[PDB]
Amino acid sequence: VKKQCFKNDIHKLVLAALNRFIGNPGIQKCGLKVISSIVHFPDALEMLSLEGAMDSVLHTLQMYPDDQEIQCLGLSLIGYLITKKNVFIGTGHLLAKILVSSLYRFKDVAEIQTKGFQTILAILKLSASFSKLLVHHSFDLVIFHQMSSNIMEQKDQQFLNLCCKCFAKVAMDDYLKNVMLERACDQNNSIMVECLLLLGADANQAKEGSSLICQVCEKESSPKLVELLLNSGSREQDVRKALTISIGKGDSQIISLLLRRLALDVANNSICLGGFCIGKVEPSWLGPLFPDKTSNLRKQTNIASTLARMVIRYQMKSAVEEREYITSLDLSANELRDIDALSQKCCISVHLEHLEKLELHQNALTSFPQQLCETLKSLTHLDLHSNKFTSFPSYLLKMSCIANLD
Amino acid sequence: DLPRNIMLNNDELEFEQAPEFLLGDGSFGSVYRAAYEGEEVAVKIFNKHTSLRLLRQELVVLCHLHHPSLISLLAAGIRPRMLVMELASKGSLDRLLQQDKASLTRTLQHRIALHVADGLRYLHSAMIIYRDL
Amino acid sequence: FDILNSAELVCLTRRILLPKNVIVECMVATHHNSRNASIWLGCGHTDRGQLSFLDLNTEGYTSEEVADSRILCLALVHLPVEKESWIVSGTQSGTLLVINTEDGKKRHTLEKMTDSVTCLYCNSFQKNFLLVGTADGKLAIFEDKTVKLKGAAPLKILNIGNVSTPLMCLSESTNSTERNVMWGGCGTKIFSFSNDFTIQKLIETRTSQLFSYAAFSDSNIITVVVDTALYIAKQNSPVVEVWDKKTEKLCGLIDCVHFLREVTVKSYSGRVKTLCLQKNTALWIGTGGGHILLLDLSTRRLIRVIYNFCNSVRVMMTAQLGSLKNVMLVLGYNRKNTEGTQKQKEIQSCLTVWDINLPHEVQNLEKHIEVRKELAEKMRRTSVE
Ligand SMILES: Nc1ncnc2c1ncn2[C@@H]1O[C@H](COP(=O)(O)OP(=O)(O)OP(=O)(O)O)[C@@H](O)[C@H]1O
Repeated sequence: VKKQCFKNDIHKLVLAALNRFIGNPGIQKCGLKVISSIVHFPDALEMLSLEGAMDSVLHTLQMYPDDQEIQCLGLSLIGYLITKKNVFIGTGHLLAKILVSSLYRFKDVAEIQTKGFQTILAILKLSASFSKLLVHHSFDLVIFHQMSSNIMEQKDQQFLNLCCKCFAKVAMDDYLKNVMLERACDQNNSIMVECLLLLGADANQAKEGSSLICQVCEKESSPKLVELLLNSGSREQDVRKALTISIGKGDSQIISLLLRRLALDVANNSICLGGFCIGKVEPSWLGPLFPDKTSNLRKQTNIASTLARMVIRYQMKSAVEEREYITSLDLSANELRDIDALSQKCCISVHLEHLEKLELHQNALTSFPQQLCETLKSLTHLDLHSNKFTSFPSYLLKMSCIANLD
Repeated sequence: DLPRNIMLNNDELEFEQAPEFLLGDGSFGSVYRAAYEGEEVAVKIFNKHTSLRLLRQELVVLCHLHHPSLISLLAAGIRPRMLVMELASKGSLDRLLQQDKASLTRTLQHRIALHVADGLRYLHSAMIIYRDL
Repeated sequence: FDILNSAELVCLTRRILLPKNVIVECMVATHHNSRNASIWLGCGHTDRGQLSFLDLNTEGYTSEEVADSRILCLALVHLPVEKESWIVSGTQSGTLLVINTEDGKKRHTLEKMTDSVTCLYCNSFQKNFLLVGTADGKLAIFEDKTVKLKGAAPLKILNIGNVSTPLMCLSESTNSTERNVMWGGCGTKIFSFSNDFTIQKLIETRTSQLFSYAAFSDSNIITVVVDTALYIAKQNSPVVEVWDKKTEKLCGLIDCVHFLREVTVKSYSGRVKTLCLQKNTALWIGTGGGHILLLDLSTRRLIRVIYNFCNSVRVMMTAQLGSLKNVMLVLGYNRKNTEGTQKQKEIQSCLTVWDINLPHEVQNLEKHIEVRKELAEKMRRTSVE
């Protein structure tokens, strides 16, 4: 019966009906439904490809962006009638454009996203070059939002596995990984940058973006995003440039997180804040640099690790199938016309009675404050020369235990 | 030892040696109309009792000196030892003097004399004598 | 007057309209310069390759279906011994048919490549080689003298890239008769080779230093022409890259959209679907929007933009017909919207014939106009006084 129906030229008639008549969306819904029923017939594929149904489906999707049923049926269909000819020699830009646009416009509809990602995986099964096109036409937004939402909203293991498989096949090339990493660093998307770093995507990819840490610091980023870049590979010069930029746009947390790598030696409980020519010092900037053992490490962002493990698993499957107070506070080359900020009570005054040495030579200080020298109760090595002093304070000797005053 | 833009491509040379295509005689060779790279050109072929010295005597002026009053060389071969130069639209001055002595307005005569004098002055300023005018 | 004030009207010698609804993908010219001025066309309107013969002096179109899959590229081989002439075809399936230019009953296939054959460029280094570029980044070097055999094997199957990277960018060098290095293109990488068949250079191009036009700079290479540098065009790329053959870096980046902006005002899909380079005068860019860009090869100048004759330029190449050379065969797809607005299949493939002197006449004609204008002004002034 199916063969007789096919021989009756049903496909030609239905394609002509739904192609010649681009208005009246009801006939479009009926035609997409009829084609969807047609495709799973034994002989459907060859005649459907010869008639050129694919162009009709793509045009239908173009003229009806806002309707839901047309988009769902078309996205389910596209993967069904896709062939190697349709993506021949790497050409498939209208496909990627329509798929990404449809997925982005309807981001919350689970069925539309499921059909679209199944279609995308089916296309990637044919030609791997298509992924490049997807990356070009902003597939990143859809991928990232879906991977965030699926974990945040109801958990679907099959849908998450599909998304991770698509992401793994997209991230085969190192250049594609770099592009996705840069675009994810442009947005405040710290949840996934950890995953991308785990996959690869070295953080020293300077192509007019200069230093990633610096550029992400410019666009008012979250501290956890800067932390991921700092923990991974980052050149010292770029970190210092980011420090200068963050000094320009004064933010306590980013400055503290940068100084945590630039100048801190927890092994020898020492701060080496030397030649980093910061024009001023504030209690908030070097507050978190103190140990604060009461605060403890917290690992709640296991999502990135699980996603990276699943992506790596899919990639390899495809490959095989075919006290301790820190006491050395140093501020020497800093252009410091005043250190009055440390005088006021803050979190610094909680840990300054143990400093046990301080370096302030080669600056522009004058008249070392009374409150600060009355705060430090164990400063046993205080050197401060090449400053613009004009009279000996004579209250520096009121400290509890001081030696080697210079 | 010459610029590489003057070497013949025998695949692009439609040349037919015949008395019907003869344009004129020369000092030691004869010139025939032909086609080179899809354009009407003139091919000068030398004689059996000749040598490379005559070809290099042609080339010492045709390959190093460029002027609006001197004929332009398009190619110069070695295996049959021919030259490929421009084609004058209106022919030699002998035909004009003998057959067509009616278009020789005094302006045309003055222009011809001036152009020949300019060519001679260029040749003589370029350390080269002509000896056959 | 404005219609007659154009060089497009002086140097467009012939215009041929092919039969209704035919999609021809590649063309070659039967060019022995004395045998028969004609064109061979590879149709692609159906998924079964058709070879068609176009007699130019009679405008006679004769098609013939011989290939299971659509023909991608064509090449003409002329063996001077015994005055042998043959034409070789490259099908999407992977086969390689060889049929005589004169005889019509000389069909004989060859080795079936792994995948589609994207180039068949043939040239002589001396020895003549018929270079077969498979769609898997594989240049299967073949011997011209071996085309007589009914089925054979490539002399040296070179490998340039994986299946993901296609090799579809064969070319040669016409400067100083340097018929030694034939700069090609595999995927997004430019490769070079000599008669030693050793890769002297394999340069990566997918990275753009500016990283702004990298959207158009991360596509497969489609055409390369070399006179003093490298000219690179890519799929859906409004940019063309002028790369240095010594420092191996991007010297220049010419924007086709920048030159088209003057004529469009009166998402720009101004792609570069083909590119041809005239000897020493100008550069002929063929756009996917139906425009033709004549650029001054000297440094940068735009000689002219030609439009309102096609909807999309497909194949641009230089031929010689009937002892009258200097004819830039241009094939375009005139797709009238009479059938419908859904891009219904009503496509006239127009094979127009130009004269590559065209970059010259532009200046000539404009100078003419300027002189006449001046004369007019002078006369009017003499009228006033
Ligand atoms: N109508 C014509 N069209 C073209 N050439 C003509 C015509 N009439 C005569 N000729 C001849 O064609 C030749 C064109 O000049 P050309 O550049 O070939 O000079 P040439 O061969 O170097 O000269 P010469 O014979 O004095 O050595 C001349 O010999 C000229 O007499």
